[PDB]
Amino acid sequence: DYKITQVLFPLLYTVLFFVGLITNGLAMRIFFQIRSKSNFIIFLKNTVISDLLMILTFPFKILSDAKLGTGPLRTFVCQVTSVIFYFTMYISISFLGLITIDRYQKTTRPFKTSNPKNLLGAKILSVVIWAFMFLLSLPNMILTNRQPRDKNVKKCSFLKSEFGLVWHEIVNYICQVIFWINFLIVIVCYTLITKELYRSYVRTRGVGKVPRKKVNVKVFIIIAVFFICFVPFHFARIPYTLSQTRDVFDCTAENTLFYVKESTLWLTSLNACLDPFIYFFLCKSFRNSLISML
Amino acid sequence: SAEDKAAAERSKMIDKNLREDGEKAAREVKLLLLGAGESGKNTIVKQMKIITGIVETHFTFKDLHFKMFDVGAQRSERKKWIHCFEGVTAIIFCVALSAYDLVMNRMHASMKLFDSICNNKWFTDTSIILFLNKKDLFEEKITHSPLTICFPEYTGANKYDEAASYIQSKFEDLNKRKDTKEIYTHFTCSTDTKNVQFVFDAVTDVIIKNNLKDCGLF
Amino acid sequence: TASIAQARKLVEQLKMEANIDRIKVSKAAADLMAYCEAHAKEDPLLTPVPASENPFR
Amino acid sequence: ELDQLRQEAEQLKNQIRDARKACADATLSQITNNIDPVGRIQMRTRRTLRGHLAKIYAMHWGTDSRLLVSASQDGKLIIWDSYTTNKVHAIPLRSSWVMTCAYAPSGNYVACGGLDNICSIYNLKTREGNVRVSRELAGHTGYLSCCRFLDDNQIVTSSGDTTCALWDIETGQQTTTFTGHTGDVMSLSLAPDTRLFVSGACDASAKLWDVREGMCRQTFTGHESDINAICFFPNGNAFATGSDDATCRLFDLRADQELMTYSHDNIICGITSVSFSKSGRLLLAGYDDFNCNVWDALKADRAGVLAGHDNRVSCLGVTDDGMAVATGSWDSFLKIWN
Ligand SMILES: CSc1nc(N)c2ncn([C@@H]3O[C@H](COP(=O)(O)OP(=O)(O)O)[C@@H](O)[C@H]3O)c2n1
Repeated sequence: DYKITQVLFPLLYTVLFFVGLITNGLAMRIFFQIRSKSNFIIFLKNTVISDLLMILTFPFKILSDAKLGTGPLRTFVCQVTSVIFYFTMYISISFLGLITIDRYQKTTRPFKTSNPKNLLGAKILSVVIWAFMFLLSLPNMILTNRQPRDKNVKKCSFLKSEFGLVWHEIVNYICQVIFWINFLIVIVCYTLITKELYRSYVRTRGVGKVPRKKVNVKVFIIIAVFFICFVPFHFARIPYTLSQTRDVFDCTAENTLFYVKESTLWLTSLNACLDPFIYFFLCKSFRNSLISML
Repeated sequence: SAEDKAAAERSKMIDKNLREDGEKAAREVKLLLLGAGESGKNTIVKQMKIITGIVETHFTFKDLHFKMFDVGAQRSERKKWIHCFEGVTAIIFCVALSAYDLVMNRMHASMKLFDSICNNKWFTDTSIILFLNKKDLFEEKITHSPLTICFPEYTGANKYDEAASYIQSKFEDLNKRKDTKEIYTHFTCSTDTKNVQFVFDAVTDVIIKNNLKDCGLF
Repeated sequence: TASIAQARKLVEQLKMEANIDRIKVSKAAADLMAYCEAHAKEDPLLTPVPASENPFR
Repeated sequence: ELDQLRQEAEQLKNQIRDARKACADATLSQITNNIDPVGRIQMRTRRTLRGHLAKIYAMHWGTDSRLLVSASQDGKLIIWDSYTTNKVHAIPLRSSWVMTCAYAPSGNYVACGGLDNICSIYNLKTREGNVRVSRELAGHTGYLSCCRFLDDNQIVTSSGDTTCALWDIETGQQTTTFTGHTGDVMSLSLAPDTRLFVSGACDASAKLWDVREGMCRQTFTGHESDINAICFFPNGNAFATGSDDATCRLFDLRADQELMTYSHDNIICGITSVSFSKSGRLLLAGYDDFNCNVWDALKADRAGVLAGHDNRVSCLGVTDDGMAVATGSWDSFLKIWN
C-alpha cells in the first residue's frame, strides 16, 4: 500500500489519453494521405502507428491502475498489454533514431537521392526491427504463466518464472544498451547537422545570424523532447529491474522506486501525444495540411 | 497471348529505362538564369563552362552535374512559360552594379523584374542566387556618379564598399516571404575557381534546406 | 512608312473581314442542337455504354 | 494619317459591333429551355497511367481511339496504349521544356515542342531499328505554344511570337505565315475538314485562318483576359475559347456572335484545357482548381466533375468517337474517364 494518491495518477493518463486519441488521429489521416516519397515518410508512418498502439494500450493501463481485481484484468495487462506497450515504445525509439539518421545522411550527403531500391531497403529494415522487437517481447508475454499468488498486491513481478526473470533481466540490459546507442547516435547526428548548417550558411551568406538561430531553436525541441521524456526513464529503469529481479534493495526503498519509475513511465507515455505536436510544429507542410483540414 | 507478353516485356524495359533516366535527371542540378541582356548574364557563362529560346549549359563541379538555362532569347510574355521552371534548385539572377545611371533607369527596370520573379506564385520556395557582377567597373564609377540620381533615399556617403553593400540590401526588402526563399548574394571576381565555387555552395545550401523540408526539419 | 504600314494592313483586314455573309444566331443554334441530337445516341459520354462492349470496361 | 486611320478603325469597329448586336436576335439559352438537361454525370478513373516523372503539359489521342501520346518536363515523350495500360513507345527529347503534343492522323509521326523554338517531329514507324529524328522545324521566335497535324506532310504550329506557321514535313521549312494577332498565341485546334482552323492568343481574341490562302477569316474579341484553351465543335461550325478568368465562351463561325459563356461564382481560377464530346453536347474544360468540369454545351449548366487529380490541370483529350477522356494535371499521371 504505497498511497491512495495512486488513484489520482491514471487520471493524468486519461488527460494524456483523450487529447492523444485525437492528435495521432490528426496524424493518422494526414501522414497516410501522402505517398511514400522517401524513407522519412515510412519511418514517420511507423512512428504514428506505434503511437496509436500506445493510445490503444493506455485505457487498459488506466483501468488496471485505478481500480481492478488482480485476476481478471491485472494479469491480462501485465501479460500482453504492458509488454506490447513497452516494445512499441522501443520501436518508436528506434524509428526516431532512423529518422535522425536519415536527416543526417540528407544533410551531410545532400546530392544522394532516394532510389526505389533505397525505399525497399528502408521498408525491409522497418519490418526487420518490428520482427526483432516482437521476438524479444514474445518470451515476456509467454513466460508469465504463473498464477497470481497474492490478490491484495498489484505488483506483477512474482507472476514470472526463474528463467522468465533471467530473460527479463537480459531483455532490460539489451534494451538499455539499444536505447543508449540510439540516444548517442541521435545527439551526435543532430550536433553534426547543426554544424553542417552553420558551415553552409557561413560559406554562402557569410556573417549572417538571424536565420542561423531558426534551425538551432527547432533542433533543440527534438533534443529536449527526446531527453526529458526518455532518458530519466532509463536512469530509473536499472534500479527498478534490480529490485524486481533481485532483493538487493530493501522494503522502504520500493516506495520511492515505484514512484519515480511510474512517473518516468508517464513522462515516456507523454511522447505518444508529444510526437504529433513536435512533428507538426517542425514541418510547415503538416501545418498547412492541418489548417486545410479545418 | 504471346503478343500481350511481348508488349508487357517491352513496357517493363521502357519503365526501367525511364526510371534510370529520371534518377539521372534528379541527380543533376537545374539552375535558371534571369536578368537583363546587358546585365552581364553572358559573362558568367564564359568563365569555366567547357562542356534557340533556351541556352542549355552543362558543367561538372566536384562530381556534381549542373544545367544552366537562359531565357534571354524568349522575347515574349514571361508568365505564360515561367511556370515550366518548377522544381529548379535555385534561380541565378544577374544584375550589373555599374548600371545605376544608364537610361526608366536600368536599376529600376531590374528591380521591377526582380520584384515580379521573387514575389510570384511559382517561385515561392525557390531560392535566388543573386549576382552583383561587374564589381571591378563599380570601383571607378561610384566616385564620378552617386546613387542620388537613381533615388534620394541613399542618405549614406557614396563609397565603393558602402554603396555595393547597401545596394545588395536593396533586393532583399523586395522579398515578401523572407522565410521559404533565401537570397544568396555574391560579387563576381576574376579569381580562378571562385565564382563557380559560390554557386556550388549556394546550390548545396538550398538543396540541404530542400532535403530537410521533406524530412520534417523545415 | 514603316510605322503606318502595319496600321494600313490592320485596317484593311478589319474592313474586308466584314464583307462575309452572316446568318442569324437562331439558325446557328438550331443547327448546333440538331447536330447534338443527331449524334446523341452514338455518344458514350452522354449515354453510359455497358461494360460488355466497353474497351475500357 | 495615323489619326485618320485610327478614327476609321474605331468607326468600323463600332459598326461591326452594331451589326453583330443586330444579328443576335435570340440567345441560345433563351431557346434551350425546350431540351431536357442531361443532369448529373458520373465519370470514374478507369486507367491510371503512371509512367511520367515530371509535370505533364500536353497530350493527344490517335484516330484509332486507343493509342495516345503524352509530354512532360522529364525530357521523355511517351506514346501510351490506353487499352492495356502499357508504354508503346518512349522517346527522349533534346529539350525538356515541352508544352505541345500532336499526333499524326495516320499515326506515323509525332510532334513535340516548347521553349527551344524547335518543333521536333519523330517517325513512330522506325522499321530500320530504334527511333530516330525525322524533322526539326526551326523558324519560330516564340515558345512554340501548340502544334497540330493536318496530314503526314502538313503541320500547323502556333507559337509565342504572335504568329502562326504552317510547315511541310518533306521540305522542312515554313510554308504559310499567319500574322493577324497582336498578342502571342497559346493554343489552336484543327477543324474536321482541315481547311479552317481557329487560334487563341493572349489579346483576348480568337482568330480564324484558312490553310490554303492564309488570310484571316473572323476575329472574336469576346473575352477580357488571355485565352489559353480552344477546341472545335465536332461539326466544324462552332468552337469554344477558355481564358484564365474562369470564362469559357462558345463562338459560332457563320453566326460570328458571342453565343454563351460558362460564368459561375464557384469558379474563380483559370482554365488550361478545353475539349468537346463526340456529339458536342458535353464541353470538358480544365480549371486551375485541381479538377476538371464537364458542362452541358446547350443548357449552360455543369454536368460532371472529374476530381481525381492533386495538381493544376494541363492537358485534356477526348477521342474522336468519345470513347474515353484523358486528363493530365501536373502530377506525372494520366487518368482515363468514361
Ligand atoms: C521488449 S518489451 C519490454 N521491455 C522491457 N525493458 C521490459 N521491462 C519489463 N517488461 C515487462 O513489462 C511488464 C511490466 O513491466 P515491469 O516493470 O517489469 O513490472 P511492473 O512494475 O508491475 O509494471 C512485464 O510484463 C515485464 O515482463 C518489459 N518489456
